[PDB]
Amino acid sequence: FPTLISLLEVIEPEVLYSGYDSTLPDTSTRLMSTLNRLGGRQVVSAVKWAKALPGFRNLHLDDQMTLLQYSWMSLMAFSLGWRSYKQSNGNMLCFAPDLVINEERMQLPYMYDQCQQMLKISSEFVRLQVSYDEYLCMKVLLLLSTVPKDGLKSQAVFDEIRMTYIKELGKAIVKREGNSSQNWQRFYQLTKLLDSMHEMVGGLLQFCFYTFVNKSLSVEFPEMLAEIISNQLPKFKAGSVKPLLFHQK
Amino acid sequence: PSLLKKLLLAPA
Ligand SMILES: CC1=N[C@]2(C(=O)CO)[C@@H](C[C@H]3[C@@H]4CCC5=CC(=O)C=C[C@]5(C)[C@H]4[C@@H](O)C[C@@]32C)O1
Repeated sequence: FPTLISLLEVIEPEVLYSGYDSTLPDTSTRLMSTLNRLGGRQVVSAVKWAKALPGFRNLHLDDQMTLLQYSWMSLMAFSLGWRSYKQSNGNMLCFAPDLVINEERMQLPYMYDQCQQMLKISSEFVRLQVSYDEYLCMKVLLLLSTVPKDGLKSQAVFDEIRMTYIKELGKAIVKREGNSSQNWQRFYQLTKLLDSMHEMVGGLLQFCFYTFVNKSLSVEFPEMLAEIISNQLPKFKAGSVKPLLFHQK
Repeated sequence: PSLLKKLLLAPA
């Protein structure tokens, strides 16, 4: 019988190439615009992933939109963290197979602090030695971990799917090779990591919001990403969104 | 009418 984890492995999108043009000198504006073009295409792939994620399309369409609009940066930063862990052990930001940013290439204006925060996310995978199946279950949980304070249109469906994936993360921990001796400690550590992602991504989001609204910086955004940010930004800045935390703050 | 809604509604 096929398992839900086996399905998460099969539906995970292939890694995209950027098409970065190395012939021009790096500038913060050009690099950020290139990263946003790659990000918009990664978000398209993440939407197709969510459509294929078992249970997700049973949500009301407005809730599917809300969850993707609220969680997109968490999903992208978590996956960047994973690729940087697998490909460089957290030493370089592995945005794409043709766009790998090492510590020297990140000393451009504005870039350094944001890039260090993205490396911090990847360092958590190193510290915890996260398995691929644990990563896949946690990534689903990030899609399901930011909601309106006023609730969702299909709340009972949402509560059921979120509980299903919480159980799946448990299964991924139990199926790591070793014994059951450390399974509660592991679940505690990975849910502490999930809770920490809200803060770790929050600064990335504030930076993205500033580069989006301040047109004088000349950072380009592709169309679907601009639409998503335009909807997400006012809700986040007004304090109308809440993270679903596993632990007391 | 948003691009995200069109993609969510489109056949896979
Ligand atoms: C230095 C920096 N540029 C950002 C901007 O605000 C530029 O306007 C912010 C966080 C970045 C995103 C981080 C997550 C990510 C992973 C990927 O592999 C592909 C692209 C994204 C989704 C990034 C890009 O859009 C660019 C950013 C929004 O920090």
